[PDB]
Amino acid sequence: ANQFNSAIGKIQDSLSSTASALGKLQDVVNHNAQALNTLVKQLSSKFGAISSVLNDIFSRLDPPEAEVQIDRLITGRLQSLQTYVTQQLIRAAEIRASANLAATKMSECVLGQSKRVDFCGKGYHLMSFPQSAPHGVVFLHVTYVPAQEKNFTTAPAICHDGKAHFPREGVFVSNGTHWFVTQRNFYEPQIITTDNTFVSGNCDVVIGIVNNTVYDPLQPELDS
Amino acid sequence: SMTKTSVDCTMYICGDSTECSNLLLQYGSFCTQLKRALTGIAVEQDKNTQEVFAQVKQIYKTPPIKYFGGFNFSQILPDPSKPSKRSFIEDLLFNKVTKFKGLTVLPPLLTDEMIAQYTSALLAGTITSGWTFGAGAALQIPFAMQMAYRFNGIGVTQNVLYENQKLIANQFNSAIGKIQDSLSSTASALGKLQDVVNHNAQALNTLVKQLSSKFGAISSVLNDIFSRLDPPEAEVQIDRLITGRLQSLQTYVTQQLIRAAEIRASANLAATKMSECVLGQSKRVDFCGKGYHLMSFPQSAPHGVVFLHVTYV
Amino acid sequence: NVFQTRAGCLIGAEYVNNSYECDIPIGAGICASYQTSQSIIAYTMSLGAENSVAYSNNSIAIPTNFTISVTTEILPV
Repeated sequence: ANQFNSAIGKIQDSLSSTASALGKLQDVVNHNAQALNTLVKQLSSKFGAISSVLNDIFSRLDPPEAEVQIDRLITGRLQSLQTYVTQQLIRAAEIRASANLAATKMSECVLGQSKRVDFCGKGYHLMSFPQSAPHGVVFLHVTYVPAQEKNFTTAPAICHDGKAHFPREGVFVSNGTHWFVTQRNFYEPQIITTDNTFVSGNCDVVIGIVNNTVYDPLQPELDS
Repeated sequence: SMTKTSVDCTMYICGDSTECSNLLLQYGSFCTQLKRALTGIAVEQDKNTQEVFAQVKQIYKTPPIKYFGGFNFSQILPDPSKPSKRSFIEDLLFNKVTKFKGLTVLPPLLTDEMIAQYTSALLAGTITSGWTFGAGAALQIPFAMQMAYRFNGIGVTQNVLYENQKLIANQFNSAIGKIQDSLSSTASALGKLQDVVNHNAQALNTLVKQLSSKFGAISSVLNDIFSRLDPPEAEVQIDRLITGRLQSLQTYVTQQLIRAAEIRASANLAATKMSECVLGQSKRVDFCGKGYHLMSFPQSAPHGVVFLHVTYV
Repeated sequence: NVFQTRAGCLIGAEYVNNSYECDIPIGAGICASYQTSQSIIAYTMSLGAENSVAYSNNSIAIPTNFTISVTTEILPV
């Protein structure tokens, strides 16, 4: 509760200062801002005609002479629309490909636990918090990242009575004296028991096997 | 990634005459935004190399004493004796993939020597550091303890690995030698990467052959119109040649935006399989390869990436 | 005051041997940045810091600590 409550406040201090984290949504607006200012600047272009004003063509010329110059100005304004609407079909295909990516992360990451790596956020996934955004969505990914590291002494199997003891769930570690059973994500040293080990095979076919005594809890319970 | 190109408006449309450059002020912003559309392709081609090839910002190196599980890993590791850092498979991958009119070729940002140092860093994190290299700081897991916990995701215990470990080295080293012999014999497996060269070559050979076509005009030379015909009759025949070359330029920019969208979904499929199959273990069928998944080996490739999937059959 | 790249000739920059995270790309591995009496320098890109992990048969590393971090991804809709 000390680590999680400070981690949400670092998101609030970053979004109040740095504005470039939301700039992927600002490129949605600025590509549309150049698209609506595209067709305004095409009206001032002469398109090969003398003047771009349609009242300065038909009222200044013969009606045989106007229909050549008017049909150049319409076809130049048709080609400005054929560059516009084709650009609106291509740029919305990148939005709808990202909308299916956003609807996958609303389904998989938010509604349940997902085992995926670099999808629901970096590291081991816990949960996701959706937040609303203009023309988009803002995800908050709560992840599990281990920090400190310590080197231990391992072995794949433990030889006791002549049968190899394989670990069921866990790893075999040692501090240099006694062999302990811990887990991959965390350090919790335990006493070696028959319920935590699995018995298969002999000791000859295992490369790197070590000798220790597997503690049986039933052996103190015989006389008690 | 694809080949980044740029089109000059002055040299391609005009035949280097003073009459053609004065008539583009009436046409204006036609070829201005088409150069901006090819610029925005070339920004996104550099973003495809950042998402796929480099998953992490940390570089791992191979230890100089090599014994890994009784296996031969030297075909995917780069050669320190050569000045270029390349593995034995990537020597075969680079060699099978095969005048200035105002069209230029933009060079790529990330060089192919720096792609292989993203490749040799993430192969070092897979072998030495386990699956924890992309999910956090790199731990030290021995290689006999890596594949025992990679069998536990698909339902196989540790009885299969430790007894049969000498029989895995006959199976794994013979299967990876058939991959090296097949890529050296035939170039048809790399033919998806050869079409990225070929569809960019047919687009550039389309655009340079539209200059010889007449486009409705009498002559295709702008110097032959101005030195012969009258200047009221020259402005009809020159402006047919300007408009017909811009329709070939409108064809060229639109087809490259469709191929940029097809190479975006393939790179997002590639950056998914770097994040899932290479950096972790998946339980999926026909995603990380056919059958059960164990591990995945990325390799460097021109205009792409070659995945080596280790499957359990 | 002048430097030859594989992309072409670059005039107005100073070639340095330091390699770190840059800002303005040029191409073919050469990248430009403006840092400090101030000028624009061009150099070869960094891949990150050097880390060489240890390897032996008998050594395992188990983490003793964990840190919960919050990351933010923005997808347009």
